[PDB]
Amino acid sequence: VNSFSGYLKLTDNVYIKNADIVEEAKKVKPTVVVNAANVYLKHGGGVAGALNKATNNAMQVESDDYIATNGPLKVGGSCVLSGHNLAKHCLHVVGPNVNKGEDIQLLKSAYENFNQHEVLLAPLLSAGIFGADPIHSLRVCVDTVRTNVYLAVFDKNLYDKLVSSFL
Ligand SMILES: NC(=O)Nc1ccc(C(=O)N[C@@H]2c3cccc(O)c3C[C@@H]2C(=O)O)cc1
Repeated sequence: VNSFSGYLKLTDNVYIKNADIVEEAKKVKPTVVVNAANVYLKHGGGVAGALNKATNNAMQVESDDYIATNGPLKVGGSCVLSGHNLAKHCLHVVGPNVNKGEDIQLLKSAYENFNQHEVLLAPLLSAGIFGADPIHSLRVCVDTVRTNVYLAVFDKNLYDKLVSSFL
């Protein structure tokens, strides 16, 4: 039994809710919140900008030190950093950005990172300003992630489209 409330169950392990992932992180304080990161961990906009702003820029400060030590992530890769005031940990996951021409097949590799964590609060990878089709992202998520994932979809209209079109 966990504390996520008001989710619709899609499969054995994937749940979805029309919610602001920032507000959901602040209320649940999950072990893991997933960030929709880029390889430089520059949290300027979209989910990443919203999460970083909610940490008063502490996420960005920590991220800049991480990059200075380790260099950029790979598209499809991830790193675990602090969750600050939002979660125990933040899993920064880099989905391909279609608006940069990155290979959409890397989306499955990106979701595989979720399997290293028993339970996660997460957005749909490569959705929003990353330019992929959220319905495709949801399909890859369900077909790749085996651990328990609570997806927060900010847009109500998209949310109902995702629910109404789900197989
Ligand atoms: N307090 C805050 O600013 N919160 C906050 C700000 C921005 C985002 C975001 O960019 N969402 C994205 C989006 C939008 C419209 C269609 C989408 O397919 C997506 C994917 C993303 C998602 O819904 O996961 C999420 C939360």
